[PDB]
Amino acid sequence: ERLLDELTLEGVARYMQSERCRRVICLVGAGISTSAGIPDFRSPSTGLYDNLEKYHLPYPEAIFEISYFKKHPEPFFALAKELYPGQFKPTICHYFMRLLKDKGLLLRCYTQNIDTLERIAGLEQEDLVEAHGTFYTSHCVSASCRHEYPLSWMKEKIFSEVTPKCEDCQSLVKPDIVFFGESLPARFFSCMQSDFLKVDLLLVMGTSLQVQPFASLISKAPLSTPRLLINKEKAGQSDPFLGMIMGLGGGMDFDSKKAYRDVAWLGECDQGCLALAELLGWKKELEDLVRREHASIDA
Amino acid sequence: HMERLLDELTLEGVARYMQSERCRRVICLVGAGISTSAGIPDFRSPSTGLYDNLEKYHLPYPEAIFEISYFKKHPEPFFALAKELYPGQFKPTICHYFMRLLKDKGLLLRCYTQNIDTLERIAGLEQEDLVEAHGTFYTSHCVSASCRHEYPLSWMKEKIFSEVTPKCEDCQSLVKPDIVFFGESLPARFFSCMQSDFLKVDLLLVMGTSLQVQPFASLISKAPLSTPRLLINKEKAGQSDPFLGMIMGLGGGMDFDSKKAYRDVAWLGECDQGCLALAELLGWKKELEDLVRREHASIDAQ
Ligand SMILES: Nc1ncnc2c1ncn2[C@@H]1O[C@H](COP(=O)(O)OP(=O)(O)OC[C@H]2O[C@H](O)[C@H](O)[C@@H]2O)[C@@H](O)[C@H]1O
Ligand SMILES: Nc1ncnc2c1ncn2[C@@H]1O[C@H](COP(=O)(O)OP(=O)(O)OC[C@H]2O[C@H](O)[C@H](O)[C@@H]2O)[C@@H](O)[C@H]1O
Ligand SMILES: NC(=O)[C@H]1CCCc2c1[nH]c1ccc(Cl)cc21
Ligand SMILES: NC(=O)[C@H]1CCCc2c1[nH]c1ccc(Cl)cc21
Ligand SMILES: NC(=O)[C@H]1CCCc2c1[nH]c1ccc(Cl)cc21
Ligand SMILES: NC(=O)[C@H]1CCCc2c1[nH]c1ccc(Cl)cc21
Ligand SMILES: [Zn+2]
Ligand SMILES: [Zn+2]
Repeated sequence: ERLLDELTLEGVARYMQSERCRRVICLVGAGISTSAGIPDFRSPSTGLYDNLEKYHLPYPEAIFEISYFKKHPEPFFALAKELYPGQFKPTICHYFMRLLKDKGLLLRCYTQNIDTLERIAGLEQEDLVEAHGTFYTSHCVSASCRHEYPLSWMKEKIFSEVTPKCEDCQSLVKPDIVFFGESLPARFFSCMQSDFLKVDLLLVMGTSLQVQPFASLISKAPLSTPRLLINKEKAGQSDPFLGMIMGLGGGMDFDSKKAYRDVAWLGECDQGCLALAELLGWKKELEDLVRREHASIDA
Repeated sequence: HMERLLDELTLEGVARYMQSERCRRVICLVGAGISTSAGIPDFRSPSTGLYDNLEKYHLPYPEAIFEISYFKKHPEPFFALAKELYPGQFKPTICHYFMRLLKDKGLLLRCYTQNIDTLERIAGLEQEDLVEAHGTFYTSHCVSASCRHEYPLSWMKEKIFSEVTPKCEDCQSLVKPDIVFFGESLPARFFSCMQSDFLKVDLLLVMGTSLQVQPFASLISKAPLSTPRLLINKEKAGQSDPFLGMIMGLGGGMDFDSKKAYRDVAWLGECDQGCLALAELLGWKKELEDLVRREHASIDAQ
């Protein structure tokens, strides 16, 4: 069933202004924060996974892999000390999602990021699913213990160059950011079970959709729900190939003759959000919000 | 409405379903575990699997040897393994001949195989019965997309057993057999058969696979929600809690053991013995045994 009058940004904008479009879910990744100075993972040359050579890893992902971590925790904590102190401000894209909230359209933002820029831009707890966790809290990795530690305790250890250990059981303690091999937060599953039943539009921004189960989210919406991708490159579309991340047919179809609801706007997330905001008549409103908020942070 | 087709979640329940009028079309989903009893190692069995046995090639990770990007940078390890695996002949197993019985009883809609050993064909399945999902070593191709010149089996055998890394005659790019590496497209037949077959499948028989690679792993989720799915395998496969980096799409797995289980059965053991057990329940045990004896004797005839 086809709800967009045309498969373009303009078509998505007209749909957003129709009575049909009440509930919008944003699905976001590291691409929405590169313009703020935080590298992504998988972009050639600049991405984090192309810049870990000094840690002497078997493959880049090992630095956030739970089995490797337990055996060799030192690289992760060395990287954490290098990355933690960074100070960053939300992007136009983050403020666009804030505007969706204030306009009453945002059902939920599911984020793969741990930078907290969604919260800094003014989205609240109930608007967010921090799918790949948070550094705000930390836990002992032992399943029979799971002692919780606050951010202050973790910083005390990290910047003291002591490998954080649990005071009860001496097991490693790590921030609640989700590693390969680890469970996702309970909130991911409880929100996912209900949010996708009546969603009217998916807005996918700044992600390569290369990790499960987050990549499955696009297939959870009803088949009639349009999906707009704002990203530098097409993501989620391919023929069947061995080792593909998406389930069979769970991807996007922007370009086949059977394409009916997916739109790819290729370019920078910030510029896509500006372009869409203009089509919605919100451009002036977004720009002021950005300027005031960036000014407020500088103070 | 959820149609509960199995009267109990057991091999016995599955056999009763198979004998009913409701079970007309079976799809078999198979992997390397159906050929280990013939002498061919699997991939992911601890210690014995191929991926725990590649140390001498000093690969970055085991899957690199069957990965197209790595291959293009370092093709020698693949061909050095291909020398170690191209020789030797194998006979089909009881499990292969069980699939042959399904064919000859008009029950086999399709066998989707991740194997390149061709044992399904040697067991008497014909081309139309089969989706060789991960390719064939019978044909080869230049890796350059603009070229893609095809080369026959003899050409590839000539090059590999000359210990020369095969290059394309039209463009000098690497040539490899049409077995599917990580990063490579599956044959178009895979998708075309899947879209049709999975609309009309009455039972999935999943044997000898860990379901750890996509898109093959997705096939279980393409069956109608009521279609029972029987796993015959050493270990449970396709049933796990979600985690970051999981292979299956969310909700796309087997459910043998939860409070909501209604159609998935795991029979844990060797595929040959599981097929014998099932055949005995169906009244086919002697027929199967006779078939295996006959066909093996015939192969030994030359
Ligand atoms: N300014 C920009 N505008 C538009 N697109 C951009 C921009 N910057 C980057 N991109 C695109 O943005 C995308 C960034 O893709 P990836 O780097 O894979 O990050 P993820 O968040 O999806 O990684 C997911 C998980 O993987 C990790 O293991 C962690 O667990 C992560 O949480 C690319 O398509 C870029 O082209
Ligand atoms: N005799 C046996 N009986 C029953 N189960 C067995 C037996 N032998 C092994 N097993 C089980 O059989 C399963 C073997 O699983 P895997 O070794 O992953 O092989 P695949 O075919 O799924 O590999 C898929 C692709 O991955 C590669 O990259 C290639 O591309 C492959 O085509 C395990 O669960 C064993 O416990
Ligand atoms: N610095 C920040 O505002 C954020 C920015 C995103 C990356 C990041 C932050 N905090 C971290 C703590 C530990 C580890 Cl391993 C990574 C990070
Ligand atoms: N901008 C971000 O927050 C991205 C990029 C900074 C490192 C990071 C991000 N997402 C993550 C999810 C899990 C883990 Cl372990 C680390 C990260
Ligand atoms: N030997 C056989 O009948 C088959 C048996 C399965 C493994 C195998 C065969 N042929 C091959 C050609 C190349 C590579 Cl890399 C592997 C194989
Ligand atoms: N029994 C088999 O055919 C298995 C085990 C032998 C090597 C092998 C099998 N399946 C494959 C699929 C792709 C590639 Cl590149 C290699 C193989
Ligand atoms: Zn503890
Ligand atoms: Zn060529």
